[PDB]
Amino acid sequence: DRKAVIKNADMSEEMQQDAVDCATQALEKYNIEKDIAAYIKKEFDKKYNPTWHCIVGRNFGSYVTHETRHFIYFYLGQVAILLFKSG
Amino acid sequence: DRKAVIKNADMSEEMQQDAVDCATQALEKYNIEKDIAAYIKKEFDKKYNPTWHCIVGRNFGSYVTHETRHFIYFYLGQVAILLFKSG
Repeated sequence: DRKAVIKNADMSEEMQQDAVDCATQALEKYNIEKDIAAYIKKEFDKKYNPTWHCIVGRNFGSYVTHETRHFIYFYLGQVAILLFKSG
Repeated sequence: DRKAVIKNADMSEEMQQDAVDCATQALEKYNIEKDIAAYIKKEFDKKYNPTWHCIVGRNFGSYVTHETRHFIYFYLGQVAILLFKSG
């Protein structure tokens, strides 16, 4: 099982833990990046209200405008996950 | 120079061309993914109003909620670019 490394976050500690949990569940269920991303996005829309956006990959870079306290960029093993609400 | 392949788009033809042009300029200037993404995002905020978000990589997958007519996912060579406004 996979090592969580949080790279950048503007998010409550409890929500960061839910993000890691959600992504862990997603990787258990799915192997294709877009399917992993959709699972996480949908779960966060449910738990923490719409509207979330999720990117899953390895090496991608990003520049997004996020809502205060609704942003995380982290790795689970070698898989990078960006999850945020837009500002 | 790089071959443009548009994978998915919900965007005017003129705006798609500007996206390809912007990304071409970005790749001429910068080598690091997050810097490429920031250039494109900033140019689209200027030309087509805030608020855009941009991901640059190779193999990433995504699931985002986009504003009608403000979404493109395309490749320039092997570089994948996602550019959208949130719905």
